[PDB]
Parts: sequence; C-alpha cells; structure tokens
Amino acid sequence: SMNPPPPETSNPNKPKRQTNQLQYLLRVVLKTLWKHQFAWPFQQPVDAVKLNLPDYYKIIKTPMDMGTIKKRLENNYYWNAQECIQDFNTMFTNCYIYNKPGDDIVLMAEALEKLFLQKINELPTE
Ligand SMILES: Cc1cc(/N=N/c2ccc(S(=O)(=O)Nc3ccccn3)cc2)cc(C)c1O
Repeated sequence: SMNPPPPETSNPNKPKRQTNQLQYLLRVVLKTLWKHQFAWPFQQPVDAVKLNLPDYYKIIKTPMDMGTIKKRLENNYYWNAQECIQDFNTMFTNCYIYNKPGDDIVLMAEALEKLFLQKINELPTE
C-alpha cells in the first residue's frame, strides 16, 4: 500500500483568523511538545510505507500528527481553538487505537498527552 496523502494544511476557501488561544496553541503548546524527547513519533504523518505497517491506514481512518498541526497553525487554517485541540486529541487517540498498553510508543503518547493537557489548562481567555 501507498501512504495516504497528508491532511490538508491550507485552504483559501476556509476563513482565517488569529486569536489569543490560537497564538497560545502554536507558541506555547505546540512548541513545548515539539521539543520534547518523546516528540519524534509525532512530528510527521506515520510513514506506513517506510515503517512497513501495511495495516496502519486500514485501522486509522482519521490520521493526525504534530507536523500537520504546526503547519495548520502557521497557516491560520483553524478558526476555533477547539479545532486544533481536537487534532491533538485525534493524534493521541490514533496511537492508543493502533498500539497496545505498555508499548514504548504508548508510554510516550501518555507522557506527551499529560503535558498537552497541562498546557491547555492554561489557555488564555477568549
Ligand atoms: C505514531 C506512531 C509513529 C510511528 N513511528 N514513527 C517514527 C517517527 C520517526 C522515526 S525516525 O526514524 O525518523 N526518528 C527516530 C527514530 C527513533 C528514535 C528517535 N528518532 C521513526 C518512527 C509508529 C507508530 C506505530 C505510531 O503509532
């Protein structure tokens, strides 16, 4: 199997804005996660070809990753903070669906997700 195309990151037909929450999501949340020691599995789409995971996109129908999220933020692709938060949650969920408890990658996801949730608890006002 081929990899699916990556998620769209730009769309001139989708309205754009910058909000304090979206700024925080890029500058604090994304950037903090991105530099973490456990970020590497999550910095780009899962390359099921390169990793020889033929079933990955048979199981995961809503792929998402931080590279995509970063580009969406940088492109002002999101209108609502919740769209971005949802993308992060989808990314984590995919990991938990595909992988098993105690797998290194699941422990990595848990740790990154705990940091993510901590940071979104600090989202500034609307
Ligand atoms: C979310 C997710 C990621 C993944 N594999 N991801 C990668 C990402 C990057 C590399 S890397 O080889 O470019 N960089 C590395 C590889 C190992 C340690 C540090 N950096 C390898 C696997 C595999 C699975 C199932 C999965 O559910």
